[PDB]
Amino acid sequence: IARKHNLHATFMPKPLFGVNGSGMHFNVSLFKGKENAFFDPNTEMGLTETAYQFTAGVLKNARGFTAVCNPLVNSYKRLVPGYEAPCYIAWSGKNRSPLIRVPSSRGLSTRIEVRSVDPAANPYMALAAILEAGLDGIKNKLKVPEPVNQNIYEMNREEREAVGIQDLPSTLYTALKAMRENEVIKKALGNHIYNQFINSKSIEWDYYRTQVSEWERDQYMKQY
Amino acid sequence: TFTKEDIRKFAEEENVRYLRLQFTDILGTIKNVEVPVSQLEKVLDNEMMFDGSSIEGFVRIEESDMYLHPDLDTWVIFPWGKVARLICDVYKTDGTPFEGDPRANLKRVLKEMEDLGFTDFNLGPEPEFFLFKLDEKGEPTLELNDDGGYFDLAPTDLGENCRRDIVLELEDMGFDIEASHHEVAPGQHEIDFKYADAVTACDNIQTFKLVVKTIARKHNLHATFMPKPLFGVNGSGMHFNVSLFKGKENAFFDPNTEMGLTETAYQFTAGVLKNARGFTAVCNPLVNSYKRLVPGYEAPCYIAWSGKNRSPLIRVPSSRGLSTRIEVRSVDPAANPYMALAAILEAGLDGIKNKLKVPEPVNQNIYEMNREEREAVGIQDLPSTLYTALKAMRENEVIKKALGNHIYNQFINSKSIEWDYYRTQVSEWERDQYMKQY
Amino acid sequence: TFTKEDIRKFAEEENVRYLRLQFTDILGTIKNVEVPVSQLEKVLDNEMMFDGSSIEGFVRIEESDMYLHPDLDTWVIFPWGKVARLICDVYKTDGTPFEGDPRANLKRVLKEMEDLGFTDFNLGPEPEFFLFKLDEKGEPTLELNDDGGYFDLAPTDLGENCRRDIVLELEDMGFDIEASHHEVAPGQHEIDFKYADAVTACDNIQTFKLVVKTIARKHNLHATFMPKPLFGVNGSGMHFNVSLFKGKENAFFDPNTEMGLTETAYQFTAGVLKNARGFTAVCNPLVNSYKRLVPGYEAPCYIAWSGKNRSPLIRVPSSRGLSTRIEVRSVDPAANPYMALAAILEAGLDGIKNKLKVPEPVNQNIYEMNREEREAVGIQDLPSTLYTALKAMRENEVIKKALGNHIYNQFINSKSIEWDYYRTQVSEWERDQYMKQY
Amino acid sequence: PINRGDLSRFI
Amino acid sequence: PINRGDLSRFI
Amino acid sequence: PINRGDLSRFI
Amino acid sequence: PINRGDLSRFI
Ligand SMILES: NC(=O)CC[C@H](N)C(=O)O
Ligand SMILES: NC(=O)CC[C@H](N)C(=O)O
Ligand SMILES: NC(=O)CC[C@H](N)C(=O)O
Ligand SMILES: [Mg+2]
Ligand SMILES: [Mg+2]
Ligand SMILES: [Mg+2]
Ligand SMILES: [Mg+2]
Ligand SMILES: [Mg+2]
Repeated sequence: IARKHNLHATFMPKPLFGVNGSGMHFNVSLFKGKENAFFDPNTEMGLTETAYQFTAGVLKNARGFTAVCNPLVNSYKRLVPGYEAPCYIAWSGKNRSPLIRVPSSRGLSTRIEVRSVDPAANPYMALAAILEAGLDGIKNKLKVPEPVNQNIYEMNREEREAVGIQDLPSTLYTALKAMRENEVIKKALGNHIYNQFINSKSIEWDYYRTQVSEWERDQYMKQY
Repeated sequence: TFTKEDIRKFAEEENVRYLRLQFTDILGTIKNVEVPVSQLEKVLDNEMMFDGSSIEGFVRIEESDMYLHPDLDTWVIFPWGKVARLICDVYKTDGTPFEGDPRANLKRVLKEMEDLGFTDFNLGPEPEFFLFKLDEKGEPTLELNDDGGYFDLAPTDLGENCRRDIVLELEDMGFDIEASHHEVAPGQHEIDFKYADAVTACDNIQTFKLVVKTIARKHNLHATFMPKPLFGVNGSGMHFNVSLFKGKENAFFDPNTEMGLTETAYQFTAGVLKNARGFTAVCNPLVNSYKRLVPGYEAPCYIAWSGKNRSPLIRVPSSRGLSTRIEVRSVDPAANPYMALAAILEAGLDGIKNKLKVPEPVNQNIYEMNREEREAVGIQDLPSTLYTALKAMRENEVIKKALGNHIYNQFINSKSIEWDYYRTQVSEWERDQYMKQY
Repeated sequence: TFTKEDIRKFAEEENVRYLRLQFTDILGTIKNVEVPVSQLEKVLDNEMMFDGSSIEGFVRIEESDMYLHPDLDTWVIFPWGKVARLICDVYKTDGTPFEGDPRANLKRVLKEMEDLGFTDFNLGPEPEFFLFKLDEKGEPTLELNDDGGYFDLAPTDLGENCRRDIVLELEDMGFDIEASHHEVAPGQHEIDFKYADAVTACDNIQTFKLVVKTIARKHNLHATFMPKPLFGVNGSGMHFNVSLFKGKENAFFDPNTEMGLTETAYQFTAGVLKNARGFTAVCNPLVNSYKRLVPGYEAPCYIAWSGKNRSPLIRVPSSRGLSTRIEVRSVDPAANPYMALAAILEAGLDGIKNKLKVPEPVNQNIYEMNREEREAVGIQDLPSTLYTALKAMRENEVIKKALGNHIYNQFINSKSIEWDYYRTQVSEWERDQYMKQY
Repeated sequence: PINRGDLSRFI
Repeated sequence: PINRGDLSRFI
Repeated sequence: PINRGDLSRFI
Repeated sequence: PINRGDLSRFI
C-alpha cells in the first residue's frame, strides 16, 4: 500500500540517527483452558506466581535471545538510551524504557510486554525464544527480581550491575557471543536453525566490520 | 445532544468506516486515536486505552495507561467510506478524570464558577490565519496566496477561493459562522463564529484549525496560525469575546445606565486587567508570539481597556442587550483554547469576588506617551519575551489556580525548555549586524 | 616617551606621508581622521577640528565641533611613503576634555583611584578571535581557516600562518607579546600580551584589533571578534588579568600567607563579584554576547570565584610575587576596553573602600547543582539577555559612577535601540519550529 | 507611524 | 536529557 | 526617527 | 555533558 501511495515503507529498526527507532513490542499471555494463567483474582496486584516465574525466566535469558530478537546490525543502533528502547535487563510497571512492562489491564487481558523486539526480527523465532525462556523460568521456579522505579535514571552501569541489572548486548558481534553461551535459545530454535542463524549473522557481521564508515573519515583523515 | 443509539444509527446509515477519538495536549496540538468502526461498541463503553503521557507533549517521560471517554454531543462526520470523530476526555485507571487534561480543567473551572451564581460563559473567537503557497516539493514557501488588504475582495470568485470553501465546508459540518473577511496583511484571513458555551467554543476552535489546515492542503496551499510569520506586516490574533450569563440573561448588561454596563462587567474587566501579566504566557505560549506584541500592528502592548482605541488590551464592543461582551485581544491562535479561556475566566472571577475598581479607560491622548509617563499614569506593559512572561507567570497565583498544579508545572517546564533551546541559537540578524563591525 | 622634536625627526627620517589621528567611540569602534604630513604642525598644536558627535555612535543628532589633542607616547609607524598614527583625546571648544570620551573617562577613574594610595592598575588581556575564509566576491563565509584544536599546531608553517604573521608584525611595531596558541574551536586563535598600565593596555587592545583585521585581509581571510559567531562551538572571550600597585609593589601579594593573597585582593574580588550584574552590559555589549554566556563552553554563567574551576567568573592564577593578579573572564572582545576596564576598576575600588567580605570560593561540587540550590547557597546568575542586562545596569550605581552620566545615558540609549530593533525580527529558528506545528 | 501595519504597502 | 527522543525537534 | 541616516544599519 | 565545548568534534 505504501508503494501504491508513491511512498516507501520500511521496518528498519533505526533508519535515522537522532530520532526514535521502530519497535515490535510483544504482549504475550498464557492460557490453560478458557482462563488466563497470569491473572490472580485475589491479590491486589493481580499477578499469579506463574506470571512472576515467566517474567523471571524471560529476564534470565534476555541476553541469550537478544540476537534473534534483534537480528540486524542496525538493530543495536536502536538499543541506545534516550529513545524508549530497552538498554538493560529489568522489568517495571511504570518506567521509561523497561525490558519488560506489565500493563495495568487485568482479568482475561493481563499480559507481559517484551519491548526489545524490533520489526526486522523473524516473528516465529522470536516468539519461540520468548516462550522457551518463559517456560524455563516457570519450570525452574525462578524468583523475579525487584521491579525498577524512577530512581534508576541516576545510576551508572557500575551501580546498575552492583544492584543486579545486567545490560543487553550492544553489538551484533557481542550478541552472537552471548547467544553462543545460552542453552535455552538453542533448545528453542533447534540445532539446524540455531547453526544456520549463527553462520548467517557471523557472515553478515564479518562483512559489516571491514567497511570504512563516513564517521571515521570525518573524525580522522585530518586529525591523523 | 446524542445518545448511543443515535451514534449507532449515524454509523449505520452514513457508512462510517473510520473513527477518530480526538483530544488535545497542554500545547494545544490536536491529538487523536484512530479506530475501525468495528470497535465502535468498545468506544462507547469508555474502554479504549492509550498512552496518556502524550498529553504532556515533549516533556513526557514514562508511558502510562489511560482511558478515553467520548462526549457524544461532539459527534460529527467529515465531508471527505466516511470518517467520523468524537472528542474524548482522558480518565485515569481509577475512574477519575486526568488532572493534566485541559478540557477537564476548563470543565472544573466552569463548575467552580457555577457556585458564584453564573450559569454560562459564552465565547466568540476571532481566529486569523495565513495562507502560503507550496513549492514543487510540497513544502511551504514565503509567498502569499493573494495580495489583498483589509476587507478586500481579493480571492474574487474563480480559481482558489480557499476562504469561501472553508466557510462552506464548516457550514455543511454544522458550524455557526457569523462572517468572514480578508485581513490587513496580504494572504491573511479571518473567519468569525457565533458565540457558544466555553467547552463548545474551544472544541469549535480546535475543529476549525483542523478543517482549515485540511482544506488549505486541498487547494495546494499551507495554512498557518503562527502569531507572526512575517516581519513588517500584521500578525494573527485570536481575540476572545466573552460574556457571563446567570440564567437566560446577560450579567454584563445594564438596561438603565446610558453606558449599559453592569458593575459586574466592570469588576470582570478590572480582574482581567489586574492579572494580565499573569496569563500572558498561557495566551501567548510561543517565542514567536512576542514578535506579534510590538507596536504599530494593532496587537496590544500594554495593559489598558477602551471602547475606541487602536490597540487596547480589552475592548468593549458597542453592541448591547444580550450581545454585550468583553473582548480580550492579547490571545493568539497558537494558544491552547481551554487553558487561555480558563485563565481569562479565573482572572475575571477574581476581579468579581474582590470587587476591584476598574481603572479609567484610555483614549486618543495616550499615543503620545512614553513608557515612563504610561507607568506614572498606571498603565503596565505586557511581558516582551517568553522568558519574562514565564517570570511573571511564576509570580501570579490566579493563573496557578486556573491551570491546576499539574498543568501549571508541566507548562512552565515545557516553556522553559523551549526558551532555553531558543536562546542559544545565533540568529541571522546577529551575523548581519556583527562579524564585520566587530 | 616622545616629544614634538622626536615626532618631527621620525617623520623626516622615515618619510611619513600620511597621519591617522585615532580615537574611539562608546561602542569601541576605531575611528580616525586622516591627514597629510604637511599638516603635522597643526596636529602638534592641538588645532585639528572634527565633528565629535561621532563619539556618540549611531545615536548622534547634531554635528558639533571638537578638537583632537594627540598623545605623543602613542606614536607608531605602520609597516605597510609610510603611514603613522597618533591616539588623540577629544577636547571641547572650551579647552576641557569631552565627558563622552571613554579614554578621558578611564583617565579620570584612574586619577580618582590614585587618591586611595594606589599608583598603577596593570591589565593583561587575552583576546580571542576567529578567522573565516573569503569567497570569490570577497565576502566572509562560514568556513574556518583551519581545523585545529586546543593548543594545536594546525597552521603548521607553510602557506598562511596568519597568527604567526600577526605576532611577528606586532613585535616589529614595538608590542610585548607573551605567547600565542590555537584556541579550542576550529579557526579560533588567541594572542596574549604582557601586562601594561590601563590606558596603554586599552590602546594596545585597539591597535591589536586593527592590526589583526588588516593582516587577516592580507591573507585572504576575515578576522572577527564576534563573541559567538557559530552555534555549538566555543565563543571568543577577552579575559582581563588585572593587578593593583601602590609603588613598585603589588598590592595583591601577601608574602607571609601560604595563599599569598592580601586582604586588599579579597576586598577587590568581593567588590567585583558584588557589582558583576551591574557592568555585565558594558562588558557584554552585543546581543550576540549573551549567546556566548551559555553553559558548556567555559564562559562564566554565574557570579562566583575560584582558583580551579571550569567556568568561574573570577579566577586567581597560581602565579605569585609581582605577577599575582585577578582574572575577570566575563569580558568579550567586542566590549569597549576603556569602559570595561573603568567598570571593573570601580567595582574593585567599591569593594575595597567598603571592606566587603569575599564569599567562599567554588569547587568541583557545584557542577551538580540547579539554579535553585545555587541561589540558596548564594551564587547569583549573570543576566541572560541584553534586555535584562540593561535592566540590571539601570539598578546599579557603581556602573553609573564609573561611566559618568553622559556615557552612561548614551550607552543605555544605544543598547535599548539595538535591542528594540533585534526583538522585532522573526528568526529562522521560529520558522523552523512553528509554521508547520501551528 | 502609529498605523505602521496599515502602511505596510509603502514600507 | 533523559527524554532525548521526545526532544528531537529542538536537536 | 529624527536621526534616520545614523540608524541605517538597522533599517 | 559538562565539557560540551571540548566535545564539539563529536556533535
Ligand atoms: N513509545 C513508543 O511506543 C515508541 C517505542 C520506540 N519506538 C521503541 O523503539 O521502542
Ligand atoms: N484589525 C484586526 O482585526 C487585526 C488584528 C491584528 N491581526 C492582531 O494581531 O491583533
Ligand atoms: N579555555 C579558553 O581559554 C577559552 C575560553 C572561551 N573561549 C571563553 O569564551 O571564555
Ligand atoms: Mg508498547
Ligand atoms: Mg481581525
Ligand atoms: Mg477584534
Ligand atoms: Mg583562551
Ligand atoms: Mg584565561
